[PDB]
Amino acid sequence: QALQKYSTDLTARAREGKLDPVIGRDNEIRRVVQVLSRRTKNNPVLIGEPGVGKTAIVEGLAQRIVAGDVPESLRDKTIVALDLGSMVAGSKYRGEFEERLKAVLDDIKNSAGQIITFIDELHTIVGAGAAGNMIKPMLARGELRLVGATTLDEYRKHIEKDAALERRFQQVYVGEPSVEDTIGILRGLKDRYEVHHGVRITDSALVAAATLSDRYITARFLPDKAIDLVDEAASRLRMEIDSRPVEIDEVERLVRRLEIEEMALSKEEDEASAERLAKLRSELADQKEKLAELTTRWQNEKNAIEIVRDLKEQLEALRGESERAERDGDLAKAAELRYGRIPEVEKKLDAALPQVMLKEEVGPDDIADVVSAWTGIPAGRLLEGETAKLLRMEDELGKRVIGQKAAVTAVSDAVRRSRAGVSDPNRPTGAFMFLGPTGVGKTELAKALADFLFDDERAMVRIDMSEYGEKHTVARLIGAPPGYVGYEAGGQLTEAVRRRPYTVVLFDEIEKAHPDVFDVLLQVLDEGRLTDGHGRTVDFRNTILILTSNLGSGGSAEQVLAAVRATFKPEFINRLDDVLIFEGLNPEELVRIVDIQLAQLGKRLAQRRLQLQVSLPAKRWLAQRGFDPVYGARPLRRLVQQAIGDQLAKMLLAGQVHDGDTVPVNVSPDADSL
Amino acid sequence: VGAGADAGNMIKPMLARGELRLVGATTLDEYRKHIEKDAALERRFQQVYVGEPSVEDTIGILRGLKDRYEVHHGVRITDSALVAAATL
Ligand SMILES: Nc1ncnc2c1ncn2[C@@H]1O[C@H](COP(=O)(O)OP(=O)(O)OP(O)(O)=S)[C@@H](O)[C@H]1O
Ligand SMILES: Nc1ncnc2c1ncn2[C@@H]1O[C@H](COP(=O)(O)OP(=O)(O)OP(O)(O)=S)[C@@H](O)[C@H]1O
Repeated sequence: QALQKYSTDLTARAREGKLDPVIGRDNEIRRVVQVLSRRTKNNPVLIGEPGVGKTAIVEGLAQRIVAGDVPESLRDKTIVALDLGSMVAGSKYRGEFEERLKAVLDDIKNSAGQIITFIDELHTIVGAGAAGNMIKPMLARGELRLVGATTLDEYRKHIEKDAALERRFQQVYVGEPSVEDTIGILRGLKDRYEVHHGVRITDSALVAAATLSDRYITARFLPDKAIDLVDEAASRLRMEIDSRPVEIDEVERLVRRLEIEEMALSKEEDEASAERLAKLRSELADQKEKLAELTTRWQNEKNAIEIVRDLKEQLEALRGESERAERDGDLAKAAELRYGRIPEVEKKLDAALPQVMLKEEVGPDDIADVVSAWTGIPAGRLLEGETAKLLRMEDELGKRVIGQKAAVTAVSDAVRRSRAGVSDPNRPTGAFMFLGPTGVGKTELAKALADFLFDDERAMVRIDMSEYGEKHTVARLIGAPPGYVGYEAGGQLTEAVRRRPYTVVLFDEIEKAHPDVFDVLLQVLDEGRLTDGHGRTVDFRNTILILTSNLGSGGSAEQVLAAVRATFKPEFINRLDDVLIFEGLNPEELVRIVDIQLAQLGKRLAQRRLQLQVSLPAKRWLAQRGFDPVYGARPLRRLVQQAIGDQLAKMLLAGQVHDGDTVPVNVSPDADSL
Repeated sequence: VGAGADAGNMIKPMLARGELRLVGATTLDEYRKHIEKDAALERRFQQVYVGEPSVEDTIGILRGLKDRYEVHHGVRITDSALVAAATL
């Protein structure tokens, strides 16, 4: 009675069909049976990584027994799964727990060879005492079966430490299934999710949800890292087929919130607030417009679907009538229906029939959208709005960087070549090095690129190679070996990519580092991974590595290349993408930097409503004064500051330039007045 | 992970079957220190990365929360101040 009291049957649940299909894994069940029905050491223990499927095999064996496909001496066994969590509970006296264990063991002893005990998470029996050692006597006679399943490391962490027991067990290895076996298991399990949710599931989806989740989720194992995607896409589609679909359910909520905020911002007795109120209304209206446009779209197709349906119904009614005409022998209506009314409505149906958005089944891209919500990595289809930004990318980078089209092109052509699903999948999404004279942009372009993709300049992982001067500093970006002072901290680079692996990495002044920090970027590049202290393996197959330097600084093109081939390894300059070289600024190009800097300054002193008004000779002199062709565009910034900001501050903190003003600037013989 | 002395371990069966719904919240760098050690457990969990907002939306959050403090402290708060309390 103790068995039915504490433990729980498994074959009884199998009889009610409460288990899931167990597609595949015949070799492992064969091995488990041929080990279980042995004479001695009749105790199998399943060993495998978490997620490979280790309880599923035992459920499959239970199904096989209840079906009757097992060898001779395995008929009507009634496998039982223990529960020590329920066994040791409220047994708060000296002689209760071991007594209950003795009772269970004796009730198992009674049944000669029927009961096949099963313990999931076998490692829980190493303690449980204050005991748990009343298993060696029974296993010393082969009186139990006791199939168990644990993970790989907990085995050597809780059992191998007790090498007496490990002698009495027989190991079975369970490796992860490959992509085809995973597709098979998914095609087997599709039905249960189809019935639990309320939607259909195609097969191209079951193929994509297996080929993707092996490439992107590099932390789990197939039989579940593939199931999760489908089981999330199904629920998303059910929620969509409920009240209004996604991409409307967000615009509506943004519009309502904007209306609420404006309804109380309007009643403000201020002047600073009177200008921020003039943009709130603008955006609210410009989004009301989009909500209206989107609403009509989904509202129609809706009607079209209903039309089609009606036409189907009508058709069928006529078909039923042609049957009847033949039942009644009515020729007048017989063919009138059979080649008149029926094909008439059929054609009408067919004409409306082509009538996307929320079709009614999880396509091959809902899985991709789920994977994109996961891991932040976007793998979609260039949904007709981003394919315009990815064409204006160059002209848009031209808003912050000027000139250097030779580099802006080779930077842009490294993103579309990955969006179009073309570039190699085992290499970073692009890793190339800038080098040239100082003050040209080789750091500003990396910032402009890292903002084109995230809209916040601080979201790029950044490490300065000017500190890593010796070997022993390499451990700063990889963590520390096992068992040292700083070990619960991990690395500094690695940890910024193991979370949100879509960032953009920037190595500043690569040549200032010790030529052993170079020796880890060898396997960073051209393979896209490295191993930190804890043995983990992060994956750079989606990052965009960028490197800057200042080598040579004087050569046309061959002296800088000589410096590179002398200070870099051939097997390290052989892995990179195009090695771009910048040109330098010209007396013409400086005006388009001058006006950018002046707009920057106007935006800076704009929180106090203090816009400027610059003159044409002012800009021309300001560009023709600071130009020297050795320090790039920094002297221009210094000159702007020293020539405008100091006079402006002198005038400002002496009154007379109070808030809400606009001062004009004009040229005097050498300096410029205000 | 604690409570033991075989604890937070009797919940592994019920988790993998979806019986009890679980909703949690742990800071980003104690996860990898107390959970990812036990990958047998963190398999059962679905991660939801929560990135920090920007100033333009912090403005909105403050505009919504203003009235909750207006009542607590018997004062009034300017929107030109709710903007500065985020830009600054
Ligand atoms: N061969 C298979 N046939 C059908 N479903 C499978 C198969 N292998 C795995 N699965 C499914 O994939 C999941 C596997 O989860 P489990 O095997 O219970 O995890 P586990 O293998 O027990 O790992 P631990 O150590 O218990 S965390 C379940 O949802 C199973 O239904
Ligand atoms: N091509 C450019 N376009 C716009 N601003 C630029 C450009 N080159 C330099 N600047 C300005 O100069 C600063 C950026 O200097 P950078 O050239 O990026 O420094 P750097 O590229 O790291 O060069 P070094 O050799 O490392 S000092 C910012 O204040 C920019 O406004």
